[PDB]
Amino acid sequence: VNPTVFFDIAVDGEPLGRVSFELFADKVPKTAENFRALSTGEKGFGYKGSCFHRIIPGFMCQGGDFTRHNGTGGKSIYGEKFEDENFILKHTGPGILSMANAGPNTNGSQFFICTAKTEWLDGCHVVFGKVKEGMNIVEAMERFGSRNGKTSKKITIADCGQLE
Repeated sequence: VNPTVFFDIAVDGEPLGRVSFELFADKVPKTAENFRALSTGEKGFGYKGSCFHRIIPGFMCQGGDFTRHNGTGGKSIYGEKFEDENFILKHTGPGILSMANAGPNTNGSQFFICTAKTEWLDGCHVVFGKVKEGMNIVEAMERFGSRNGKTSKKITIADCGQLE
């Protein structure tokens, strides 16, 4: 089966609740493996204790910068950066999990959770999963964001792992 991973989300260290994701290993196995390993922390680094640095209500929650905590950072399990695997999967609606980047072939650890259909990103950002449970937790998170993306409180991944 495709893997399932979870984040436990906290607001300034208070439990908010659990989000679980399906990873589309069947269509983007390299990109799915990256996010799975960073979620388990089996390699000794990954998402745990990292923040959603950029949240824009009605757009997306951006996270996964566990090096520099501000959108300049993050690293893949394959080195700093890796290639765009394909653009088969599209930004079809709320719950879509897609890679943030800084142009072609600059995939790291940074990702976003769509709270809308973001079709203008189709072909620019590799889609690799979707929210399975806790879309209400993502909707709560999205209320701590602003038009520029600054969060009014610290939104953290207190825990994460694989359920598969």
